[PDB]
Amino acid sequence: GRCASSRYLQVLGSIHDIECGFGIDNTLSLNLQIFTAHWGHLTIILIWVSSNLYHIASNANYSLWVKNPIPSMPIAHNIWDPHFTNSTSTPYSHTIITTILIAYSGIYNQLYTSGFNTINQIYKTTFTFSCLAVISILLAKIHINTHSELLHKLASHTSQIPSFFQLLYFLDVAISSVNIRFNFHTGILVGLFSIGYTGHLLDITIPASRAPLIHTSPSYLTFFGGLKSNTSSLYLTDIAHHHLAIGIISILTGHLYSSFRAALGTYIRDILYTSHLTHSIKSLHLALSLILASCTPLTSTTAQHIYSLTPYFYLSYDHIYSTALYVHHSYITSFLAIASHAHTAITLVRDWVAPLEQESSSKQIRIHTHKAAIISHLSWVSLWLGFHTLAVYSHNDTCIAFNSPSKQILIEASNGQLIQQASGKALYGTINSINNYNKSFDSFIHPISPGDLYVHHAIALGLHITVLILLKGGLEARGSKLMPDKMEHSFGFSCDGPGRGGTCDISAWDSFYLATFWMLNSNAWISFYFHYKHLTPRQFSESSTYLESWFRDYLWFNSTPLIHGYSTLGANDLSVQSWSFLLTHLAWASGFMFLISWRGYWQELIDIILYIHLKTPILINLWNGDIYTPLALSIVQARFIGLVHFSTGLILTYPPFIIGATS
Amino acid sequence: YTETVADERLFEQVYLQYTSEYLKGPLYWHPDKLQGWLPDYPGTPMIKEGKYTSHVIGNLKAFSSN
Amino acid sequence: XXXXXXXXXXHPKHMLVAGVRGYEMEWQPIPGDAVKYPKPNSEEMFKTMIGADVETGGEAWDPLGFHKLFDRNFD
Amino acid sequence: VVAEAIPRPEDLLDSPKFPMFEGSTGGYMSRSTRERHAITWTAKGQAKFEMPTGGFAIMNQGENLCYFRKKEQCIALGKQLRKMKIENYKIYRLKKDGTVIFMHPADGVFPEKVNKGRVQVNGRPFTIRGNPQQSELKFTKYQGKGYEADPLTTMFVKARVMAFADVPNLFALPQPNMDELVPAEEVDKYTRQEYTTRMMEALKRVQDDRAAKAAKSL
Amino acid sequence: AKPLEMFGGVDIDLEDTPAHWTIKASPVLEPCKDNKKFHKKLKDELYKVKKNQQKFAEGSAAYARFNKKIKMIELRETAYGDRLCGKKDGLPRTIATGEWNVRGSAMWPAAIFLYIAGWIGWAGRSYLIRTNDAAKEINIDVPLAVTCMASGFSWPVAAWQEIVNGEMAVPNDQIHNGGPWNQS
Amino acid sequence: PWVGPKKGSWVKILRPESYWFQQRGQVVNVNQKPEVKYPVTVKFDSVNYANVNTNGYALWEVIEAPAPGPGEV
Amino acid sequence: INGWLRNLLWSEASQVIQSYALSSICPYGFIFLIGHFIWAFSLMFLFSGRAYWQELIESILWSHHKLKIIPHIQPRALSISQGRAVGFIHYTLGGIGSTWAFIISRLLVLT
Ligand code: CLA
Ligand code: CLA
Ligand code: CLA
Ligand code: CLA
Ligand SMILES: CC1=C(/C=C/C(C)=C/C=C/C(C)=C/C=C/C=C(C)/C=C/C=C(C)/C=C/C2=C(C)CCCC2(C)C)C(C)(C)CCC1
Ligand SMILES: CC1=C(C/C=C(\C)CCC[C@H](C)CCC[C@H](C)CCCC(C)C)C(=O)c2ccccc2C1=O
Ligand SMILES: CC1=C(C/C=C(\C)CCC[C@H](C)CCC[C@H](C)CCCC(C)C)C(=O)c2ccccc2C1=O
Repeated sequence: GRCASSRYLQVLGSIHDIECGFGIDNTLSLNLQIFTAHWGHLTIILIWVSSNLYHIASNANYSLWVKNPIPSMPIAHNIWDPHFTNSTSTPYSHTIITTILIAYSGIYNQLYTSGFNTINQIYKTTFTFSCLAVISILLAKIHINTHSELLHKLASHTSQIPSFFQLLYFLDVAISSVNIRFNFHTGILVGLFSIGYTGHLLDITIPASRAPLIHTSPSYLTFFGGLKSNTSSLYLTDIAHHHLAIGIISILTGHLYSSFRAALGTYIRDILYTSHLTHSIKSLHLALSLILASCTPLTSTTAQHIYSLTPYFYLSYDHIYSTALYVHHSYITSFLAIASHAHTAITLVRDWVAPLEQESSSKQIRIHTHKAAIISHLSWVSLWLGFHTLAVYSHNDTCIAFNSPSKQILIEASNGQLIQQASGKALYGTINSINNYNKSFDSFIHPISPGDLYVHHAIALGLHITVLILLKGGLEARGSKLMPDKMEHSFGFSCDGPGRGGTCDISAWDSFYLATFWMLNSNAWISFYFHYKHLTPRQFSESSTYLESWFRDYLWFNSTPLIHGYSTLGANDLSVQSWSFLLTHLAWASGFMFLISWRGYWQELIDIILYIHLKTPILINLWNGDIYTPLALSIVQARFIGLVHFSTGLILTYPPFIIGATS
Repeated sequence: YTETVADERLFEQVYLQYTSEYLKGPLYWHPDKLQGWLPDYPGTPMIKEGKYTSHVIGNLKAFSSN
Repeated sequence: XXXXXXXXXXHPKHMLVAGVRGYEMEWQPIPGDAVKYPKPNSEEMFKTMIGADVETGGEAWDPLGFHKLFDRNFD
Repeated sequence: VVAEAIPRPEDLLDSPKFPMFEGSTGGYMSRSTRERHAITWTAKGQAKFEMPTGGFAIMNQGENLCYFRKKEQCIALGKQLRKMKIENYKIYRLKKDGTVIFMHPADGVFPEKVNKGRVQVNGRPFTIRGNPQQSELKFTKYQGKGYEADPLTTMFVKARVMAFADVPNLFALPQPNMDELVPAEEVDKYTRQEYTTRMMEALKRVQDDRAAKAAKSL
Repeated sequence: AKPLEMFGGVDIDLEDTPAHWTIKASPVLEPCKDNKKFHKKLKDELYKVKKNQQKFAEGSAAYARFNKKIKMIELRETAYGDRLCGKKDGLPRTIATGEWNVRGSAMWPAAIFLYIAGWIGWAGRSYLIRTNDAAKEINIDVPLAVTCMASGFSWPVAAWQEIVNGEMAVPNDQIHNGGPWNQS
Repeated sequence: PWVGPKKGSWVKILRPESYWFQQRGQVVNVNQKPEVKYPVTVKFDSVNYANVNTNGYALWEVIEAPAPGPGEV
Repeated sequence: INGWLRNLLWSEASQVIQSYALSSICPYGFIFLIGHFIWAFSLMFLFSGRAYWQELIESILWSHHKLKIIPHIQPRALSISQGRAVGFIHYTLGGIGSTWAFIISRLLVLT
């Protein structure tokens, strides 16, 4: 016997699930594979950085954008596509000149702020980052060899006593050690990296931004505030001082755990054992979940503070950079946030040992004892938020459709206004006690209106429901009342049969699949809020309390330039935006059939098609189907493929709209 | 004599009661019993008698309460 | 006559609650706070505590039953 | 039980045992499949029935014989026949070489009727909840198959779960002395039974040292 | 130093007095009867409705109904005058600070709804407790149902007296906690 | 000598994977054969997802709880 | 396809989208919005299985049993076939309402 066509999907669904590998027999192999994969991924990141730097160096106009950044537009890379018109000139080129694309990433402001002035510096930087990619791959090879050499040194290893087998658990102490990793991460990788970047700023960035000054004196460490007037960005001296302070704090903190000597520092196990934790820190899924849950606030605050307090030169002067960066980082942090819950569920399925029935000692145990209370209260708050946001929006829509704008229910956002007032009083007290006052903070505090209150309630509803689905999946991954053996099965499995009431979407993976739709919807709400307030603050402040305003004055109204891109009147430089808009609509709708239509129909359809192929004159004498038997996609594969189509469509439909509306 | 289900359950209880005591001892050597895992570090017991032992406060264990 | 169930085939019941140690362990050693194993006695000791007087009845005056909430904590 | 001599369906064209059936495209796909399942039965009257592969059929008053690609179709037809009070039907799997394997009434007694000599295969001597946790059997014989564990392993991991909750009374495993142990494997003292005595004395020394160290500030 | 320009348009109170804790002291808001946007919006409402009215005959019933609508609009204009609206929208606001003594406050609707919602829930719970059967849920015992519905008015006292006397909640060891998460 | 709870006596279910875990149900009958592993038969007012209101439990999974009472499972 | 998107679903939807406070066509704009809501609401039934909803209902039923509120008609999630039927009905109803409003409001304005 052999396999069917579903082998490809089955293999690719766990192609990186190194725990599911067949040759892997021990944590040594798993940890070494993960470490080597980390090295390869770092190489990929470095090559990507070098790629962007090269294309800015070669197929771009950094040397000219740096001179007049406010009205100029950067170039991403050239367009070489043989499908364009070999005659005339495309709307993306100045007549006979080559074809170009406008960069919406923001690397131009990054390099300008960091101190780049010439193309030659960018070329040297590209070369150095390619060198670093080589170094990373060679480090991967080095560590593979060192661990294989330890394994070979077990050919000259014996304790002369039966305790020699204890060495089995310490072979991967290089990777699995936690105290040393925490100490050196928090100290070196955070604090000293910040201190080195402060040195970079003081040596290059501040010297290459103003007239020549003293030999990088300590007057380069200022405490001004935000939004230097000329470049509309944070003071580079303030940034250097901030990185210096963070570096000092994290360097001091990095001396906490017992890393290299047994006589200094406290152990993480003893820290947890005397607190409300003591979790299984040897689980890789648990660590991954709680560090993905750490990159999530970091990325969300990155999205918030790149816009609110623009740190790069002339970044606020670009109407497309500011929206694209915020939306990108919001989507990245939403993905990481749902990742944290997905891997928490995988941790509970795979890497969690629980007491017999009643020992309420582990934190997961105490959570599982009253998990029903958690889920019931999360459902209650989700229901309240949904009911009272949709109902008030419906009131506003109905009363404004009935020619009565004054009959709306507009709750003044008093709590957010109080927080803003307190923060503004603090900031104004800071500013008034300065001999160099009249500072600006850009959008750190923004006008808050009833529309803001309603949108914040909608966002809270989305977050609550996403957390509800993910938390329910995590807590009932090991067993629910409907299926009280769920931890005997895989993390993702089809169903439990039509009996016992019917059990579609019962696995924890199915809970993740359901929660990804809500993650996408909440992110869409957040992005729509930001983009609408960005396009017209006045119209958002007044007419955003009724959903018809969102439907008309934002979606229908702002989609005018994009659809007009390519038509029977000529093309604009938004032609790619409109074409990708339609393509992403097609991708989004194509995944509906993988979600709505389920397997058996298609399996019968595939049986009919296979009947045809085994009935066609020439095919039957070459291919009997016994080798790679065509079969319909399995249930979990179908749900995942539909989810991928839906996610791709929903995500990639937005950047064309952003570019058409802002540019 | 035939092995009733009650006798099998009795053997289950005897086996579990004996083995759960045996595995705590120095003769089971499971990776969950390593240092940094569940058991306390050898010379530094943290919690005994349901009270924080003096070794919790680290280098301050020799300090007087006053 | 009902035969006594042997300890081998007895039951664990649910006398072991979240406020007490489980099968065999010790609870976390919290510093000055709610310590030790709680037992329901608030209302009963409230009927022996002094303070009730003739201004409002003469027995333990507690409408709103704020004394009893400790006894309810278990429920 | 004696297996019949069910011939290969490609060599028994026009047999008197074949019931009168309409014939459809649902039959087994020749030119691509060589494994066929055959079901035979003896009827009393030519009662019409439904073929599992589409189309109706009329049995024969004597012997009957049908060929199908899948055992499921044969079992479906067997249930349909048994609803008509027709027992004594046998289902055979035909290998490509023509080997006849007797499948459905394997011991001659239908599986819903208790027959002596059978043993509970894939039986587990506890409630379904008694299966060991998947997390406990990582990188063992049952890495992701906790429901396949033998009951002894389930009891062993249950006892381990019971033990590894009384943290204060656990025994921390001593750290190996890598630098001064670890000679070449040829450098060993043999004396295996003495090695356990060395284990005993070394662990006694470790425990005594730990007790002495603990009795300093505790 | 002009907090309006410092913070990109938004203005700060800059004063720490208890008299500004009320919503009426907010500089974002303004009484509706002296707000330009309020006047313009309701004048536009009157103008649109009047322009619709002139399209019909003078003696028709539609003309009278439009006169009634105009009177309703003017009554709405004069009734919302004391309600607070923003200095830029003209749309009156709802106060959700627990003021209890302002026009458009959310305290009175909150109190009324909470009372009647607790009444509904208490009546349903009482009926379910007094009819511990599935047959009584499909074929409602109407006399008992209306008895519980009328009896639900004293819910804020009866419910609390049940809470403190251990007759509302049930210990977790008497209801199904949920799916098993362990055994081995 | 009778073994297990009496007939018609309420018992609280201690089987963790049972649909009626920590619920209560009347004892229909208790099988007196010592060879039977799950002799106690209990019937419940609330059916599970298979629309079955009765099940057989082990001798160590029923604790002889009192009557349910008003509005209590 | 861009022609259909721009000159039919966008340019000819100006009548329905800008139909608030306009005497004849207010309900058509509102029903356009409601049809969008119902069509999107159908997707909850179309994309999800009943086991997740059954488990959520059990979690809520825990809180109901906590306060001695026992529905003896036991709450069960919709059957698989019923979930599909509800999803299909809401999908078609919402989409039909969207088209209905879109065509009728435009033809009433133009005429
Ligand atoms: C827009 C979304 C979308 C799309 C594209 C399809 C497409 C299809 N569906 Mg489908 N379906 C959908 C949504 C969609 N469905 C939804 C929401 C449901 C609800 C459950 C269904 C339910 C459904 C059922 C129940 C059935 C179908 C069937 C079909 C197929 C018949 C049409 C066909 O063969 O045309 C060809 C496919 C196309 C997409 C046409 C365009 C092809 C492109 C433009 C040309 C080639 C591109 C080029 C090669 C680029 C190469 C790729 C690149 C990587 C190089 C087809 C694959 C039927 C079927 O399979 O029977 C034959 C069928 O039975 N669908
Ligand atoms: C589930 C309930 C719930 C949730 C999750 C939120 C969530 C949120 N609210 Mg909010 N709010 C709620 C109910 C809720 N609200 C109710 C009932 C009111 C009264 C109408 C308000 C009035 C309100 C205002 C005025 C503002 C917010 C704001 C916010 C956001 C910032 C957090 C904050 O300060 O909230 C405060 C925390 C709460 C309100 C939690 C209270 C939860 C209780 C249980 C709700 C029921 C209370 C009850 C009705 C009181 C009755 C009194 C009666 C006996 C007299 C956040 C998204 C701010 C915002 O978004 O500004 C940009 C803001 O300015 N809320
Ligand atoms: C006797 C009626 C009754 C009572 C007292 C409760 C009480 C409760 N429900 Mg609830 N519920 C009910 C009926 C009831 N429910 C019905 C019929 C449904 C099906 C739609 C639900 C669905 C439901 C969900 C999905 C959730 C609750 C939750 C809750 C709790 C928080 C309060 C809440 O969310 O209310 C809001 C209640 C609703 C949104 C449901 C609608 C209310 C119905 C229509 C009232 C029906 C009353 C009945 C007709 C009275 C008839 C009396 C007559 C026969 C004499 C609380 C314990 C939440 C929870 O567990 O958090 C702790 C939660 O997430 N309920
Ligand atoms: C968030 C964005 C968003 C979303 C999700 C929706 C969602 C929806 N809109 Mg919509 N809309 C939006 C924004 C949005 N709208 C905006 C901003 C406008 C501008 C006012 C409109 C204007 C609008 C109109 C005018 C119409 C919709 C319709 C629809 C519904 C389509 C449902 C369906 O099954 O289509 C299935 C999709 C189709 C059957 C194809 C129709 C669309 C294409 C372009 C037609 C091209 C046909 C062409 C010959 C090729 C066809 C291929 C063939 C094999 C099918 C759905 C409720 C339509 C509706 O009610 O149902 C169609 C409708 O009449 N909307
Ligand atoms: C995904 C993956 C990976 C990877 C990644 C990477 C890293 C990639 C890369 C890529 C690349 C990196 C590519 C490249 C390419 C290149 C080329 C293709 C080149 C060519 C060149 C040449 C050919 C040269 C020539 C010459 C010479 C020879 C010398 C002199 C000069 C001249 C020019 C003449 C890993 C590992 C993680 C694993 C998994 C998979
Ligand atoms: C359309 C659809 C199919 C049919 C899709 C199938 C059978 C796979 C379609 C594959 C497309 C046609 C690409 C085929 C791949 C190319 C032949 C390239 C081969 C690459 C390999 C060599 C790796 C299902 O099987 C299915 C199953 C369960 C729920 C929903 C659905 C569903 O909606
Ligand atoms: C949400 C959902 C449920 C839960 C939804 C249920 C149980 C619907 C029943 C709730 C009440 C009884 C519906 C009654 C009507 C509403 C309360 C109000 C509708 C009208 C308002 C606008 C007033 C399922 O059971 C289900 C099953 C299979 C596939 C998908 C799903 C699914 O998506």
